[PDB]
Amino acid sequence: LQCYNCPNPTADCKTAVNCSSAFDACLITKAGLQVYNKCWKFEHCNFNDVTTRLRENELTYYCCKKDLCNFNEQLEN
Amino acid sequence: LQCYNCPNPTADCKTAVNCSSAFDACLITKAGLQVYNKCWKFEHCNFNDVTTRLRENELTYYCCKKDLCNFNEQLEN
Amino acid sequence: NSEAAKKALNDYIWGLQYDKLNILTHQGEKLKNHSSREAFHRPGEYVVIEKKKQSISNATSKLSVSSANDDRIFPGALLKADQSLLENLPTLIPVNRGKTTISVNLPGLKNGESNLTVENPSNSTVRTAVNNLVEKWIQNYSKTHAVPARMQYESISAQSMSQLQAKFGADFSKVGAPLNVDFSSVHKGEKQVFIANFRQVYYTASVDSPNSPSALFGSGITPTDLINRGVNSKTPPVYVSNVSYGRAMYVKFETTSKSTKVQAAIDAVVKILKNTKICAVVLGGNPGEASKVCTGNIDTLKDLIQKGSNFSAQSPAVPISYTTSFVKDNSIATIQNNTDYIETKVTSYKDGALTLNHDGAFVARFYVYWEELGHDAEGYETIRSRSWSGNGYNRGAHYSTTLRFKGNVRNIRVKVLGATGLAWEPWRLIYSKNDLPLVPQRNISTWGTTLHPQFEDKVV
Amino acid sequence: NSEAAKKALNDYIWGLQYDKLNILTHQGEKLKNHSSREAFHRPGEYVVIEKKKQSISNATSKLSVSSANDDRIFPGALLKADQSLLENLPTLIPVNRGKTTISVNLPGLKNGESNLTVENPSNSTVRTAVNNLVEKWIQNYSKTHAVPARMQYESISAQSMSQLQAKFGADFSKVGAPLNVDFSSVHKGEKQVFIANFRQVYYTASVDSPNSPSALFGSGITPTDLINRGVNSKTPPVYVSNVSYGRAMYVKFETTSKSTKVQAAIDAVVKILKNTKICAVVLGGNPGEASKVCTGNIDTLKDLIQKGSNFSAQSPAVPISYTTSFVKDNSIATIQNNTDYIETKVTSYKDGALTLNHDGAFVARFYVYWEELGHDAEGYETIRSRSWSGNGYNRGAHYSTTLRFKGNVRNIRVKVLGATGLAWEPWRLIYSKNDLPLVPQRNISTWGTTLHPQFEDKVV
Ligand SMILES: [Cu+2]
Ligand SMILES: [Cu+2]
Ligand SMILES: [Cu+2]
Ligand SMILES: [Cu+2]
Ligand SMILES: [Zn+2]
Ligand SMILES: [Zn+2]
Ligand SMILES: [Zn+2]
Ligand SMILES: [Zn+2]
Ligand SMILES: [Zn+2]
Ligand SMILES: [Zn+2]
Ligand SMILES: [Zn+2]
Ligand SMILES: [Zn+2]
Ligand SMILES: [Zn+2]
Ligand SMILES: [Zn+2]
Ligand SMILES: [Zn+2]
Ligand SMILES: [Zn+2]
Ligand SMILES: [Zn+2]
Ligand SMILES: [Zn+2]
Repeated sequence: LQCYNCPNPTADCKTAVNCSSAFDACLITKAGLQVYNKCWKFEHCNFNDVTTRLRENELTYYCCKKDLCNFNEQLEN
Repeated sequence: LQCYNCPNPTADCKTAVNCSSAFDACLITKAGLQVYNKCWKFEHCNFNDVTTRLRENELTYYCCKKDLCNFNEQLEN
Repeated sequence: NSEAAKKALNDYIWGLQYDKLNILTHQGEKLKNHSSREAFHRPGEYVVIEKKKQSISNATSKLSVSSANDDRIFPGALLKADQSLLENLPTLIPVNRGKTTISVNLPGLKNGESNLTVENPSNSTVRTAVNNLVEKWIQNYSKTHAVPARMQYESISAQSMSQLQAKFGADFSKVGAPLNVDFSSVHKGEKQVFIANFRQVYYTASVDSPNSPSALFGSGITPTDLINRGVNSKTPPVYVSNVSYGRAMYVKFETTSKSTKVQAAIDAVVKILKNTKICAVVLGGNPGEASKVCTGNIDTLKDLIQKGSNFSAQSPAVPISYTTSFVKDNSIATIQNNTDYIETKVTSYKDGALTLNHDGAFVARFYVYWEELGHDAEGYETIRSRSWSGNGYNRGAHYSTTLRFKGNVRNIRVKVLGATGLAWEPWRLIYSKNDLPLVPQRNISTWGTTLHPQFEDKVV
Repeated sequence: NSEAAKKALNDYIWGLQYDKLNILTHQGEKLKNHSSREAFHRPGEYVVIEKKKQSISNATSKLSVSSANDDRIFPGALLKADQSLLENLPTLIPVNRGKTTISVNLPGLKNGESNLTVENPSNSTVRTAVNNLVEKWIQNYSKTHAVPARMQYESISAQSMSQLQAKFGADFSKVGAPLNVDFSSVHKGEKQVFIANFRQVYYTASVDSPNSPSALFGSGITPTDLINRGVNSKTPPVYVSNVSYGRAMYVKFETTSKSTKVQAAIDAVVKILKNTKICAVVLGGNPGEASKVCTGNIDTLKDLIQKGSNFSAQSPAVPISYTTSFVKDNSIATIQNNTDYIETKVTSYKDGALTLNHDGAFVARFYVYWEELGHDAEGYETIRSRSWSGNGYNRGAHYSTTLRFKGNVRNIRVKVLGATGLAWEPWRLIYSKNDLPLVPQRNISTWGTTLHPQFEDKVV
């Protein structure tokens, strides 16, 4: 189970990372002009837990369990 | 045991022929402006038998037992 | 060891010595500075037609992709920096290649989607791969991502074919043939000609610097292999580091007009004399054809331009230019075109007129002098002084005359005298002036009385 | 079946349709027929310099091997009949090839010794093989078999670079650059320029027609393979069927002289004005150099030629030309070069003189008329009649005068009258003649008595 995972908001995350055992899902988020690509827990793919942890006020997000599924064009700016 | 063998005087005999069992040598002859390349008996590699059989009056000739040894540049015009 | 082989090849490329920025130099005509002057008169003007040697030096890294070399240009292609390149008909080095990574910069290709890898790169496979990616982009992102064109514009006043080859590449005498450049018209100076090149780029395919020169060749290519094939200091290797895709066109402008801002006019419509019929040679665009369009009219060209200002996103765009880099240090390779050519320069000296008007209540005398440029029987230039046959004659109750000079006259001198009635000084110089330019129309008018004469020298 | 694959490929080549003898056509300048006339006078002659459009059509099957394409020409090489070929920078079709048989026609190679077979033909291997054979011939037969040169000679009067490209190939603007063609000199007509190409052939390497088109490709090359690589009716395949080895050179001839048989002079020294300095660009020969030699002198060129009239037989000779054949029907491929160019033609009209001599014992009257070609202020041509100011005046105890006319005079008319002493007919026409050409020197002399006057009109 591998996801595009980057430590900071990148406008183009190319790093394919094997997620650990804590995470079981791929998250991608668009919040303003920024993009996020992270390994994520499916239990926390909700607006309240995503906004607060990423310290963002408004966003759209997408969670999936397929390999390398959290790519930027899953959302539409 | 193969020799350049041609049925008639050619200025450039390219035909490599396996000689039969009657012949055991390769003959080449220059007689005037003509060249001869034949399978030959070693017992008959002499001026008298070569001139008469080829119906030539003057010639130089060469006999050898190595394969494809009766080539035109063995003699010098 | 498979790593000593890498060092051998890398050592061989790095061991080549060449002038990195003069090895690619095209030399057109070399000419002695022979001059020439034709001169003649026609209604209203004295025309002088002067021929002089002139040089042009143009440097360029973006070479053109024509139909003659499209089968040969592709991201990552290995080429010899030699005469073939200067001619824009480069040569593929015939040798196994290494795996090539290409990046296409179309919008919406994020993460890794913008990158290809071809393990046996050739013109067939790399194109097939680049097209697959562009088409995949058309199918997934073209309807929510617009692709505007990046315009690159260049223009020049046409003087000679060798001059145009230096500006646009030796390639040009073939590509720009359908323009049918009226070169008879320029040596007589009856009209001006401007060739412009328009390049609208929608996207590029590029290659990043490989880790080492050996990465561009097969794992088994040896310094001997390159030495056998003529790859050395005379003709070092380059690789296509970038290909620009889009639409390109050449446009011709035949202007009868004699204006000067003719170019600034052309340069300004690309976003004032709407004379000049236009001739366009479009290279690319929709397959449904229209390779050549002509003539103008005015801004059907302007319509032709905007037609390709956005990527229609129906098919992959056409290759229109490429860039090469030296394998040695991955620096961009610049081609330098130099040539001497004969520039024809027409100069018009307009005719002029001088009017003498006497309306004063006194007798006047006019004197008119001027210089005159001419030729003798042998055709050599001559400068001579002249005099009006009317000089000195008594004039006028209502006397008036107009002197019409051809353009080859210059430095007019004028004097005006009037009768005073004084026995001790019968004539007085009312007015005099030298070094007068030949303006279209000049009046020397005198009026008044004997005691108080008046005059005016007026340019109308 | 491995024989159905053969038919597929043979069917594809034979299925191509193209104009077998117009597909290879180079088109230089296309020009409108714009004319021009300069005219002026100088000591002794009235020179007229006329410019006119002219065309040249040259067909050729023997293309030149330069350093720009030597890495690419070799017996059996597969090339695309396309723009690259017309430019003489052909393109190797990148595809596996079949086994190629080559024959070298050096003297003494008898039976089978004159034949090579290369299983993976390339520029490296075929050359390495051809050289091995030539060197083997040097070691075994060169000292008892002489190899004279077969001379091929071509020459032309230089007028324009595009004109010379048509005559010698688009290649020429690069190969013939060290000649530094004085093109400034020809438009003034102060001297003539002739470029000649000398090709001394010592031996050839040739390829016989393969059994079928498929034999030229790898056993596994497929019609698709050729379609993917652009091999089709637009650009059908050719193969190098013959390469000539030896020595070649270009020679320039700058002649101040105005003679006509200048070329017949040049054409005759190759086995009469020894003016003109010479400039040679030798292509090949001994490695010890001498790429360019100049100037003349006279027949150090003649020495330069004979120096390579026999194959020195120290190293394999240099490739200097090649011939291609269509893969479809093995017929020789002819390239056709056409171009329009401006031919400058100078015409000199020599001055002349007319002498009148009166030595008769009677009074004489001379009348001289002529026509005169000239221009007006606008430069337009004019024809006008003229008269000698001496017409009609009584002449002579020992009267003589010489009339000197510029070359632009023509159709002289002369009359001579003498006093008779008769009251009823005082003057009689001794002589009269019209339409007299302007010869260098003409005498009208009269002598004798009143009753028996004499005259003579003599061209000196
Ligand atoms: Cu480019
Ligand atoms: Cu004008
Ligand atoms: Cu040839
Ligand atoms: Cu002359
Ligand atoms: Zn969490
Ligand atoms: Zn016998
Ligand atoms: Zn002048
Ligand atoms: Zn006029
Ligand atoms: Zn005027
Ligand atoms: Zn997007
Ligand atoms: Zn060139
Ligand atoms: Zn009045
Ligand atoms: Zn004239
Ligand atoms: Zn004169
Ligand atoms: Zn004279
Ligand atoms: Zn011999
Ligand atoms: Zn050309
Ligand atoms: Zn006397």
